[PDB]
Amino acid sequence: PESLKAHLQGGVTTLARAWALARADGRVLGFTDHDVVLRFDGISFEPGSGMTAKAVLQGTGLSVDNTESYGALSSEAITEADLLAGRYDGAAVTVWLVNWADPAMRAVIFRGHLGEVSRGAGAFTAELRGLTAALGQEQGRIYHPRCAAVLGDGRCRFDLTKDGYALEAALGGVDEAVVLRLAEGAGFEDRWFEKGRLVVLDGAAAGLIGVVKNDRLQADGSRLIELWQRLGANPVAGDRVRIEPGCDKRAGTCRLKFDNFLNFRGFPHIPGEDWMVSYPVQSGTNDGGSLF
Amino acid sequence: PESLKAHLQGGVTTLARAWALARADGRVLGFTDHDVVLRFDGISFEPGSGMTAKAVLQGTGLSVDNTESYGALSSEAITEADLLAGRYDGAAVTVWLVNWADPAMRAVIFRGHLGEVSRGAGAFTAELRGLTAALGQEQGRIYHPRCAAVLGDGRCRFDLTKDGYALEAALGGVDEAVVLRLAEGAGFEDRWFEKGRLVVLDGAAAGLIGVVKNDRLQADGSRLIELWQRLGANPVAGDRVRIEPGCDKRAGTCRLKFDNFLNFRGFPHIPGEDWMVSYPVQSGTNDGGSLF
Amino acid sequence: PESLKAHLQGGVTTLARAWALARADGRVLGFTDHDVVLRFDGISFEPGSGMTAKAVLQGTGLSVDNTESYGALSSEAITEADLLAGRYDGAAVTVWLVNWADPAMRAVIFRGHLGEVSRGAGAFTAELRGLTAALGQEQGRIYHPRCAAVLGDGRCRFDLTKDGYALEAALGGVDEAVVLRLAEGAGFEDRWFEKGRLVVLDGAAAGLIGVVKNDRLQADGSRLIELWQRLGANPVAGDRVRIEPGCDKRAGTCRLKFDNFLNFRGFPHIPGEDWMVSYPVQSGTNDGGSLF
Amino acid sequence: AFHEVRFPANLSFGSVGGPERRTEIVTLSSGHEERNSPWAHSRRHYDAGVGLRSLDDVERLIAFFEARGGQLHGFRWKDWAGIVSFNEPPPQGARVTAGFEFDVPVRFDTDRIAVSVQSFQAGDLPQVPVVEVR
Amino acid sequence: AFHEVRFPANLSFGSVGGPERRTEIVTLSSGHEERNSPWAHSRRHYDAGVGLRSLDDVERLIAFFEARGGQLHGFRWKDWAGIVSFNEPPPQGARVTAGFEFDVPVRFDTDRIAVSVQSFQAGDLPQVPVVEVR
Amino acid sequence: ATILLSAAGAAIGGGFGGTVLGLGRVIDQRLLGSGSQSVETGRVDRLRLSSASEGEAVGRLWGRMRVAGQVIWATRFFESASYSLSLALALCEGEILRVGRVWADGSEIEVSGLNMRVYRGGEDQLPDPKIAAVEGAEAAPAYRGIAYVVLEDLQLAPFGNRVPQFTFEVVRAAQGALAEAEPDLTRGLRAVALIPGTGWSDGENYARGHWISGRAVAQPLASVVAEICGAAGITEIDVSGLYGLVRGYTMTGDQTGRAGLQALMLAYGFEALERDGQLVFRMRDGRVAADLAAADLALGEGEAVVETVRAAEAEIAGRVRLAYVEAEGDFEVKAVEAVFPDAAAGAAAGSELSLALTRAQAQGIVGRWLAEARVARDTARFALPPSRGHLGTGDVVRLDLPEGKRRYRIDRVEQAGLIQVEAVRVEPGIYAPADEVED
Amino acid sequence: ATILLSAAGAAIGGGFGGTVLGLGRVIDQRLLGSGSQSVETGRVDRLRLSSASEGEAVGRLWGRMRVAGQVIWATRFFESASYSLSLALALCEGEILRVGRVWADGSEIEVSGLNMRVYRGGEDQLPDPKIAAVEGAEAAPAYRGIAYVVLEDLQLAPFGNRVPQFTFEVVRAAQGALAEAEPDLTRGLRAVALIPGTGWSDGENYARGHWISGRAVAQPLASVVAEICGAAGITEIDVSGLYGLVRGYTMTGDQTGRAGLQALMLAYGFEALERDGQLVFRMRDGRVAADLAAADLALGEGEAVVETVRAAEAEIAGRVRLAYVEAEGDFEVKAVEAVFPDAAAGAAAGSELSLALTRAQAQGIVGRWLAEARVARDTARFALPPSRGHLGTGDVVRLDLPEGKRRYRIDRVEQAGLIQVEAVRVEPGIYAPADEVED
Ligand code: SF4
Ligand code: SF4
Ligand code: SF4
Repeated sequence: PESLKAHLQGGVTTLARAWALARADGRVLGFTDHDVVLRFDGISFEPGSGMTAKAVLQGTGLSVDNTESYGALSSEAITEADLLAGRYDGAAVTVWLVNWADPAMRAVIFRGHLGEVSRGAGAFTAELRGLTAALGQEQGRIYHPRCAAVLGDGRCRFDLTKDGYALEAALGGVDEAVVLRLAEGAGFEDRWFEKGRLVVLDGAAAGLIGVVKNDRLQADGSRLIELWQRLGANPVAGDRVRIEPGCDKRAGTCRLKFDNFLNFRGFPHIPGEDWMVSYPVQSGTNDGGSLF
Repeated sequence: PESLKAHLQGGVTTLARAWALARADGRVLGFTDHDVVLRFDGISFEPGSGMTAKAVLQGTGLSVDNTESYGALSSEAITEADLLAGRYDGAAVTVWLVNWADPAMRAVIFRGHLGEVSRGAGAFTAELRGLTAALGQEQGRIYHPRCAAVLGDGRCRFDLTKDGYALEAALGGVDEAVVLRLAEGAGFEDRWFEKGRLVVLDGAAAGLIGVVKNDRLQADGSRLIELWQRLGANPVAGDRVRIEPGCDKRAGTCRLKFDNFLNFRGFPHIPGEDWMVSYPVQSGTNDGGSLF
Repeated sequence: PESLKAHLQGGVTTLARAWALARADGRVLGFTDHDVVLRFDGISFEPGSGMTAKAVLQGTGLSVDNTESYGALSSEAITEADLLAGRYDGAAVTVWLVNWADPAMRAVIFRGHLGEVSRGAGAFTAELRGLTAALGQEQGRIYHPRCAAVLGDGRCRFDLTKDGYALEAALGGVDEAVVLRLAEGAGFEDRWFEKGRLVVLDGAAAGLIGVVKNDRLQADGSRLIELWQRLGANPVAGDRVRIEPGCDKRAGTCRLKFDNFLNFRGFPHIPGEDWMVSYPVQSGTNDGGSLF
Repeated sequence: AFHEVRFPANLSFGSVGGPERRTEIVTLSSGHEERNSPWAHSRRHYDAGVGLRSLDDVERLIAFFEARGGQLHGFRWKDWAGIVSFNEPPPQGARVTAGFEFDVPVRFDTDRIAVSVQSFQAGDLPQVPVVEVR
Repeated sequence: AFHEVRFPANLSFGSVGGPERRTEIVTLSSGHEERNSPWAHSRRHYDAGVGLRSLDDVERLIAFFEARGGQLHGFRWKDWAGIVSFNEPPPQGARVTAGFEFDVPVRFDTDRIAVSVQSFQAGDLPQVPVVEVR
Repeated sequence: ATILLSAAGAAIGGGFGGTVLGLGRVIDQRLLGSGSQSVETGRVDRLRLSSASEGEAVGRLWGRMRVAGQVIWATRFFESASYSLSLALALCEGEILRVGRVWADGSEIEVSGLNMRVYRGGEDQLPDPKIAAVEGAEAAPAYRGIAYVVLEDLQLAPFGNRVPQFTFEVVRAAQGALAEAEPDLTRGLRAVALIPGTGWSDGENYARGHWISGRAVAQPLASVVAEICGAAGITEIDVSGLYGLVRGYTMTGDQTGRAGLQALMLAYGFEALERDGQLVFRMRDGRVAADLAAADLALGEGEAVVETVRAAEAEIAGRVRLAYVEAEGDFEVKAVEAVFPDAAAGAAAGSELSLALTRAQAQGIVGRWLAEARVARDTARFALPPSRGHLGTGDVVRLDLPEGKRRYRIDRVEQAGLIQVEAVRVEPGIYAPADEVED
Repeated sequence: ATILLSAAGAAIGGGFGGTVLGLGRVIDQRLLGSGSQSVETGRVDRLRLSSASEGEAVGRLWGRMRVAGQVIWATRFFESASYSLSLALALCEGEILRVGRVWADGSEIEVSGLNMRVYRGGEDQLPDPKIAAVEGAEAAPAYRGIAYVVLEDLQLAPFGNRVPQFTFEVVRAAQGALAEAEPDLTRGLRAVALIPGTGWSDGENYARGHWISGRAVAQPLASVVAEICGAAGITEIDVSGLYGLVRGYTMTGDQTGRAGLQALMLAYGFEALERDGQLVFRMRDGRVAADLAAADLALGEGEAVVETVRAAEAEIAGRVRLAYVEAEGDFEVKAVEAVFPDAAAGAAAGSELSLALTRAQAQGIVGRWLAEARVARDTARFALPPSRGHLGTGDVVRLDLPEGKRRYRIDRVEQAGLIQVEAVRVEPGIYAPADEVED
């Protein structure tokens, strides 16, 4: 609490809980216990869903906080066809504790990250992982002979729009949301993009990312492309996708297809264990060379 | 279920559970929920015992399945003097799910191995370990300087009846089922069989295996033999035992007492750690020899 | 039980539980279930406190036994200002099982060590750790370059009263029981005792041990001394403390301040890992010296 | 265990009690089931005694619970319902009598009793369950 | 602990109470039993007192719970049922009296009381249990 | 049909697998308190060796500390006729300062004897070294992030003829978005000069002298803990309350993120508080914020105003130990211990910290733990009302009692509209310099 | 507000952290039975090497067993011109007997070739060796407790020129207050003489011969387990029922105290009983103390007079293994196994004991475990009345049944006025000599 102590030290208090979650898409959602729709920021908290607010826990230790936050799913609300397709994953929340008589008397209990959401029986139950969720994970590179970065990354900047690299064409023939026909296949090499981002920016799957595989053009530039996984929302054979090119993350495929061999961030040579414990025999090749 | 789906898709169904366990001895036992004795194979399932059938579990993982299978022990049944002595250990079951109206409409839920049996209060409770019980155990040889196999084993075939090796004589003087007098002690060396199989093939302990120790003949070929453990069923001073000879599992005792030194399956020399990190000093014995 | 079996094999029995705990100070406390004050030794067991006696457990394994022993705290009793300050820590108990009709018919259930005491709601709950509490702990020295023993220890005997080393002076200016003014500061070096025993032998904190730090005399031999931790009982600005001198546990501070450099029990030189895998280069200093 | 007295004479109409059998049981979910008992006797298990007299009878009754009672003593019990056999089946009862003539030594099944005053002289207590420990 | 007064005189018909014991018990399942008593005494454990008078008696009764009560004081209790012995067995009671003449110091077994109004001047409260702490 | 004794099986998995999802260690747990579960941390690397495999992870470090490195792109042995190589040893990631004082297998080799070309590993993407023109420009690797050190025409003659295990003193400045704001020495200095000169000598006042040789490297504790959460991705990190010098911490790759940070929570003792979404990292002190009387606690769950637990005497950690790194001389694993004079009879509880710190500081830390772990025996378990909810999860409560008035720092706040607290006993005088002499 | 599924979280920590506070392992648990939780014990040290760091702990041993030692105070390499050192290797603590048969890295070096000065490490506080007058008397360390062995002018010529890993046969007599009372050979002999003499030869009767060469070292099992509780601080220790010879046990520092003792509970099988506060350590036998009939058990919790559990056939330990030390020859890790003839099809369960014992004894121990672990399948869970409370926690019950009359040793007695028992099946014939031939 932040200077509502004058309100709070009195036994007569009226603090009704309320929270907003910001999805990965730009829209937020509103939730409150107050039973009347209220807002203080431009969020318009709705008591139509959400809000059981069960027992936020704390700890000086790096372990996260948690709140299961039982609620309801509906057409205005999360609606669960949105949730199942792949949204609300890294959804960021702030829980508030507003005075409903005066919403300028509020604070934040925690800012969470909403890790595990269990929906069932016409309702949803969503564990609010704490601020320290990212700690507790392994991050590192292991000197492997491929590359290590994605295309947009700072360790390999590319300017991914710099030429006719991206395929901007609108989609037809979505079939089972893994096969995609694509009317405008023609314009690129066969098997040009094999590990790319199928960002779909229109229609049902709005701003949803999949990964391509099997970039094959069968006849007259069809370019039938598979994906690893379902998009989770069916594209409607009229959506617009853009596909960034595919990186095999290898030195040969780096420098040939792309110009950016300088920004490699990989470890091509990496001699081996048997080199390390080897003592130099004075036989055969012992002049300076590639060792490859 | 195997083509009882026509019976089963109707809500009017009548599938009564039933199972047979095959003991380590050749006899099987029958058990059913149907409350009337029924059979389909030559097993004659009895509802007099067994059969509470609590919650068979499953898993794609290598972990076993389980069913505690509460029941009753009686004179026709397991009777628990049979169970305590050492039978029903590796008892193999099949649980069935028969139609009592027509026992040709059946399947197997699982084929189990009945690991843990807890008997008490005039009843028994027997955990049915799943098909994958053997996985999850350590099997291996550790290069130790003895032998590694039993006498009948494929890695050391012996023809254990090939001469006067086995002692076939009928038993007298059973005392506390560890000491055994044996009327026909005479016929063999003193301390001939020290690690052998005391298979007792008659009477109470029928086909029960113990291990010998202290093969000593005190007077006129008595051959008082101890055992490591109780047989669990008292022999009646008239039973017939046969005792295979004792193997010390050592190269000297292998080749002297037995002819089969070829099929050794052991590791006699096995130099040692201190040999391995040793560098060769040019002093003393450095000519080719046994290193023993 | 020890020869009360004649009393005990009869169903008519009357064995009422009772126990005595001996504190770290010389006094003992008495406790009984009998509801009448009774004694057999000079302990005077009081039923005014203690004694719920819940479920002593046992084990052939090295793991301790346990008994939570719910009771009451009062002015005659533990009183919890005694307990919180640091007493009853290594308190040794014996639980007895006396006949209240004849207290010469008794035995010991176990002799415990009273590890964890949880007091609350006007009562106390004290887990009686078993006889084997000391097993299960790590004891050892790790070749570190300091010393390893305390001043009174057998591995470094000192005769801690042998000269004007100890400061026997009575206390004034106790403040917040960390700062201590001490009227008789003068008599010693500045910063003479920096790791010593502040044994306070009078008043409230009777026989209570703290550790000194910041031995500084500000004006006219004040000798303001801090401590690491609170004593837990407030001294009353009239108590008598004695402070043994401070040992830095280092070879230079050993031999200079104290004479006892012989009884060092420490490991000053201890070359290092990089010495061990080093091969001798034939350059620079390779003559016999300190390596320091 | 005592041989002290039967009881106060008065017992109200409703002094219930009948033999209690361990009857360890398996209850097979199939159907019929087997069972056995380890007693070869039957705890008679009398309950619901009521003292009803004047308050002169009460002070010899409240200390009946206390003085020779405590918890763990006999006070041989009188049944309004040396070996007695029961021959009305071709089986037999053959149940022993350690005490003479239906006197069945017992103990009360109570940590406390509860005597009530219902009028200037009326003394009542609702129940004293016993079990006839051997 | 006080020595203040007995009680208000009125007690309704039904003021129940009798001695207790812990006397924990094992009931050896295949034969008789064996049982222990750690008391050598008994908590008298009186219950079910009822005040029934005018409302003039109520304000001296509600603060009886409050003023000298609190929770932790005596208020010696009068029994309608210095050492008293009970000689009707050949055993003995021999139970002490710290207070004189059946006065059994107690405490109320309640976090709250509950006085009711039954008519313009009727004051009732259904129960005030006690256990006679020493 | 009924259920078996896998009712115990479904009680574990995943009956308790849901917990640690949403959640020597002998002394690690007491110092964090009830707190949270102390993750396994900092088995200190002694005999730093370089393994040339493909499965070792990229190390990270902050300040002057030796790191093993590993081989990437070694050419074939070249016989002059008596050998020669062209190594490249990759130390750590990020832009670093220069690598000095190389010593191989054994004591010491002079860097003037070598032909090494150090590289910062700049995100600027340093070009090829041109010693990899053995490979040629078309396949020359050009490492962006990692800071490799090549070696040129290295004679394998003095150390056998095999490759020796090289170990490198590395100085790495703390980076990250919070570090580039608020610059400390390593770029904040912006030209110091003033070399004292005026020429075995007078170094007895070096620990108190104004000149900044050696200790100019050591990064403030504020930005290193900011670098951890920056690499983990928490940019909402709040760290203005931290006051410490790091002097060469080192955690490897795949060290959980937090387990690298948790070694710092034992050394400098700081809260990692998280009042709000800022995740405030404040240094732990005894500064009391609450002042509760005994009359002002709420009604708890167990219906006790204050349940007070005192831990067992048989487990009080009578003597505590470290495994710090020497940090002044040749960086080697060392150990100091603090022994309580009354009860030295047992309970040794030691832990290993992989950072580098001096000699008087290590005896200061272990002197601090042995005092704290005996202070933190007492824990309190009370509930306080939401009338004063501004007691954040890491604050400390005065807690007036009729008998004592003992402070309590709090943990494991679980409120739901009734703030229920597992406190722990904390005194103010624990967090002070020990003021000890040096080596 | 309601509570979350950290109801599972508060069920663990510290809902189950309170338990182990107040409380290969494949065969370790069955031999102790239901008993208590078998602590990790005795990963046997093969390739004994000496590490010169500061974080290795002080070892302890009892009897003739090799120990690595470690370097303390090595001088600089001295070139005669081809090297020379002045080592001091610290073996173990306490007063020891003399160190003979030194062998370095590799096979063997003759101690007559060395200039070593052994030291007992006496509490008498042996003075400086005067080879540390390299350092000088004013800084010469004078080790009180530890038993160091210096080495003088050691030529590093035959083993390379590096320092070789030295390993030392050490003989240490069992000490402690129970050991100085009741003296065994190592000081009890008080002059034996009678050297047989009368001079490849006739050693076939050495295992049965009256002369005491070699085996005079081995301490009785009574005082070594008394030394453990003495070092742990339990002087109330009762050990008159123990009958065994140790012959070179070795546990390191920080080996938990009990985990060093728990290896002996697998070898000699003894109870660690604790009837009273004496903590009676009696050797385990089948001597029946109870003789209960089935009519004499109490009414348990589960309302069954005797719940009898027979363990799974799939886990019976069909073959058992050891990792003992050779104890006669060059002390090396060895292994024997005992294989049950009917069921050899699987369930290998081995453990590692760090003590030293001969060849026929190891096959005797593994022959004992394979019999016992199949006997200890049956466990009983009954309750017996406090009318006979003198059944101590480690006694053995005859337990007459209508069908069997099978003995049961008991564990985990929890009484509260109703002694409830988790027994385990134990036969008398398990605890016998196996009578096997030797190597
Ligand atoms: S190939 Fe080039 S662009 Fe692709 S991931 Fe590797 S470095 Fe980045
Ligand atoms: S001695 Fe021969 S027969 Fe016996 S186990 Fe060994 S190999 Fe087999
Ligand atoms: S300096 Fe001397 S007196 Fe002090 S602890 Fe060390 S050895 Fe003991």
